[PDB]
Amino acid sequence: MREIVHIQAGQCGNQIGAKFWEVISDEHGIDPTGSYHGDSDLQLERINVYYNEATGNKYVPRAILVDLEPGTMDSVRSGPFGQIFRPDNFVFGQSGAGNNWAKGHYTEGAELVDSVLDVVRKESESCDCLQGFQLTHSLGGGTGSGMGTLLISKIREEYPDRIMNTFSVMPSPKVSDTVVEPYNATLSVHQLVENTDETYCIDNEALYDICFRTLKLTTPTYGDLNHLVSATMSGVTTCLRFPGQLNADLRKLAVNMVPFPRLHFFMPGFAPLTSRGSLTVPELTQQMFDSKNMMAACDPRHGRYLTVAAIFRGRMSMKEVDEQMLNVQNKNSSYFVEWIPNNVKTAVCDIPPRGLKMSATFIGNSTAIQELFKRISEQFTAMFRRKAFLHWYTGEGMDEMEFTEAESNMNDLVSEYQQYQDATAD
Amino acid sequence: DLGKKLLEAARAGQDDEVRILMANGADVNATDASGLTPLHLAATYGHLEIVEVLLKHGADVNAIDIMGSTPLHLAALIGHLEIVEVLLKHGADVNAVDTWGDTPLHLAAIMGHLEIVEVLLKHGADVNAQDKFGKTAFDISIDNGNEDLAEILQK
Amino acid sequence: MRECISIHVGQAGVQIGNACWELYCLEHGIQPDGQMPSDKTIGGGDDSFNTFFSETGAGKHVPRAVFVDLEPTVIDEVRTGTYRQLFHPEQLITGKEDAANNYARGHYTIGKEIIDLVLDRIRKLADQCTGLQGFLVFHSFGGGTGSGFTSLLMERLSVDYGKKSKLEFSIYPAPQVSTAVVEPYNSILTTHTTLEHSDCAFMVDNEAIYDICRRNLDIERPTYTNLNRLISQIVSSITASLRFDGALNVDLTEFQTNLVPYPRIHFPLATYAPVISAEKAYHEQLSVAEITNACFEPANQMVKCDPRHGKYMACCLLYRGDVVPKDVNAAIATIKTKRSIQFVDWCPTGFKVGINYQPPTVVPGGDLAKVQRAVCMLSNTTAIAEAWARLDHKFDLMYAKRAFVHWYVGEGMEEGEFSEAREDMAALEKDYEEVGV
Ligand SMILES: Nc1nc2c(ncn2[C@@H]2O[C@H](COP(=O)(O)OP(=O)(O)OP(=O)(O)O)[C@@H](O)[C@H]2O)c(=O)[nH]1
Ligand SMILES: Nc1nc2c(ncn2[C@@H]2O[C@H](COP(=O)(O)OP(=O)(O)O)[C@@H](O)[C@H]2O)c(=O)[nH]1
Ligand SMILES: COc1ccc(/N=N/c2cc(OC)c(OC)c(OC)c2)cc1O
Ligand SMILES: [Ca+2]
Ligand SMILES: [Mg+2]
Repeated sequence: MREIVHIQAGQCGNQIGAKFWEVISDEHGIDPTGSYHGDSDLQLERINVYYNEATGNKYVPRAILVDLEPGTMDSVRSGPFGQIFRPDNFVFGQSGAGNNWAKGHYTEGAELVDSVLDVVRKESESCDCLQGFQLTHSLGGGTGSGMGTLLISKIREEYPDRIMNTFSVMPSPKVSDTVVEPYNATLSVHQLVENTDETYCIDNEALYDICFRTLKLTTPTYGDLNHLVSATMSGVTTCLRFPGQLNADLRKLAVNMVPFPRLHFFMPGFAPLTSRGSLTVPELTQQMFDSKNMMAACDPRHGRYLTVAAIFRGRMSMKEVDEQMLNVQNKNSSYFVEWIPNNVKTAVCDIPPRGLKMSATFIGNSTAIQELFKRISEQFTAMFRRKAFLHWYTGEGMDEMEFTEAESNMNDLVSEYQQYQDATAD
Repeated sequence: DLGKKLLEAARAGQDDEVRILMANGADVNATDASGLTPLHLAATYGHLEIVEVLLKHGADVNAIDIMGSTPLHLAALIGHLEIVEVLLKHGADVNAVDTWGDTPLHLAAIMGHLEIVEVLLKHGADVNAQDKFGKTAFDISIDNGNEDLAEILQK
Repeated sequence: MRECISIHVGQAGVQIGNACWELYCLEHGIQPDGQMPSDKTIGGGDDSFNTFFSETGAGKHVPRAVFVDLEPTVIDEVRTGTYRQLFHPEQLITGKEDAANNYARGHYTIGKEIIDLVLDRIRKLADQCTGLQGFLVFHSFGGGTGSGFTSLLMERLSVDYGKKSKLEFSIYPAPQVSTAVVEPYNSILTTHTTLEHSDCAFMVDNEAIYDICRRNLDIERPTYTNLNRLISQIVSSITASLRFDGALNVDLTEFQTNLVPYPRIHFPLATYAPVISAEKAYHEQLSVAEITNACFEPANQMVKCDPRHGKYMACCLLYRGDVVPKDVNAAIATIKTKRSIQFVDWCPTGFKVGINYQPPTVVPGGDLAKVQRAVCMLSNTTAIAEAWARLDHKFDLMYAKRAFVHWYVGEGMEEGEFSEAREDMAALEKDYEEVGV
């Protein structure tokens, strides 16, 4: 288990995917041109996981960029890291999707899927020990949601034993008041429940509340939200990029974090919360399990933890981590399922993120995530009951039964979380 | 049937065509198979000019379809604040209830149209109105943890 | 002289094997390059250390060991460590993708792709033997490889070597330093499938060795190095009788005769004393009665349980160092009566004693201090059923909800294998209960 193939789809997918490579590359000492300016040998241990060595002692990120809108080409290209990507790894269309999940999944995006698989085979063939994939996208739009899920299903057909991992940004009217996004989100969730192994739920509603009510951002911007995102993608992937005990294996994480196949939607959290220009172990541990420090708008005190992972970063007492962690599990034992013994896994990493000296990342599989899905299902139902804009979708070939089947599939998911939240071993 | 072309004309936002068909006796209050009048469609697809002209030509601002949706239901749902106020200016019933027990307040709260919420409250929207499942605008705010919405409904 | 082959499977077995063979070389006087100056018979020999080391024409002593793992990281540390030149390069076999802490991946899907090569390489070591008596197998209970590959290996070994003995050193999972949440599942699955193919198994409870490191060695947060140093010291004491002159447990067959009254209850308990931090280099020397007395204290056991609860079915005392025989008989005499030690009505209420008059060796960089005399008691008590009751409980909690079970079914395994394994366990606990408790 070594190489991973990164894929970013749509405006949001490339917008947060680009920042991911800017952040992690800074941690590994890889300047924009690709030369290693780091001063530690640890910055190169698990470097091959995300990068390729293309001679000259350089590193080309193993990434693929897609989007039906040609406009995203300029934005990423003209970015501070827009040239460190492969010109051959740019698959962009001439026609957008216009917040239409159908255009991305059935018409426009479908015609553009074969070309994407080309660049995907080019990267995998050149992988000595490919372990899986990771896709960044939004669920509200049409490309990343509609086309991104179709590409997920195609890849899984060719690489059925590899791990498919997604960073899925959930739609919220607080950030984009578009009434067709509950459609797209719900249609996509229907796909993600079947054709992915691990999904990080990055909730725009929670990102907006963190900036507005905590970060003091009256008018938060996509840069403010993506800052919180980028930091979270770096924390959750820390053990895949640097040495440590939490091995470096997407499949061992999925074996230990997913007790039931459809319940693979993870609630991330990060602490401390910081802005863009702006605490001991007890705070980090406590703050990690605080609702205000979750990247999804749900209160973990409303449900029970099935499994949890915690990534600590920085120089800190290792025995102090075992003590305080052991403490929160006892004081909060009512919020963990008793029928999964030792369901909390901890590990520290030396190199912390820039600007910070000690951080903590929380990855939780929690039944409280149904609240996020209850939100989207309600908005979907409000719109579906009136048949508002259904012709935008049926006009592309979709059958009205896909909405219903998608709506039933998600109500079942909620019912499933509720089933293990009231499940008791005594 | 000029009633059929006025429905499409309003759906697609063809102002000039809407005016033409009315001059030739088009039924301003004609409906489609589901009970939608041209005013319903103008309110859904946010055609503010077609809405004001229809209201000046006998359109029933409180018409309901087979599902009980008044034009103000659909404008509140879709999130057209300008059209909501125009419809309110013409006697649209702010507390109209559809077949799911939803009022205009309910749909605005669910979809997060916080501006439209404040307008409905300022025109007499009944905050104690329950739907078929006993939910009220405030209840929806509590169950979804929408602090912004909750503060607006408390005021 | 009859040869023994040692097999180390998965990270746990490999790392502990590396520490054991280091110790083996220190006790016997073998250099890391394999040269044994004190061996006057170059190119071969019938000595007792040849059961564990073969000899080349040039005077190289090569362990009779095989290292197998489904990923190469841990074994790569063995190919570049100090004793890199000691092992046969072809007896370090590695795959590419490990069993993802999944018993089924190690036994059905992944393990299936290397089992033939493993056998061929083992068969090469056996052809060099003039009287092979069996195998020693080091593995973890909780890893996908340690559990799933190991069961598959044991099954193959009973087919190609039906008459040879197979002993086990098994790592029992402890939460303080565990890796996977499914480790109880893998533990139950490998036990049930290995039970009929294993003659004798010494379980090492990571929690027991962990606490011993913290209490006796004053190590705040023990790691795998600290843990394995102590395991290697205890393993050395169990296999000393096979590598030196002696009269107690001189061959693998004798392990069963003295410790296993019935085939299914082949889980002896190991107790060792004394453990003293190297920071107390001027400690007062414990007497033969002092170390002997400490072998009946639960705090020194290799598996956490309370032998006061159960009955003893057999007891062996293996001493090392300055130990006068009459001092042992006096220690036994009092401790026989000065404590509630109950044997079963159907066993000779006796103690077997062997003495090796050389003090234990300590490795440079270790946590233990040198001692003039030490003792390892191997006993078969019905109290070790407590360890099984702890595993089976954790198993039952998850399996009731069918938590994590799909991971097993998607990798060749059938869901019915969980139930029959748990029943087999339920029978094992009643095997100990039909003996007494
Ligand atoms: N005492 C001790 N225990 C270990 C060591 N390494 C791993 N373990 C234990 O073994 C269990 C994990 O099994 P591993 O041996 O790492 O797994 P594996 O055999 O490589 O199987 P896979 O990695 O899943 O393919 C945990 O209970 C660990 O505590 C070690 O060096 N010493
Ligand atoms: N967190 C975050 N969300 C975004 C960003 N850009 C767009 N979104 C969200 O993504 C959704 C729009 O989907 P989009 O990606 O733009 O459509 P696409 O081009 O077909 O992939 C909206 O709900 C936005 O709130 C961003 O930079 N950060
Ligand atoms: C319920 O108990 C457990 C929960 C999670 C566990 N492991 N989790 C990880 C997490 C990782 O990155 C976040 C890994 O990096 C990719 C990772 O690679 C090995 C493992 C382990 C558990 O025993
Ligand atoms: Ca010799
Ligand atoms: Mg391993």
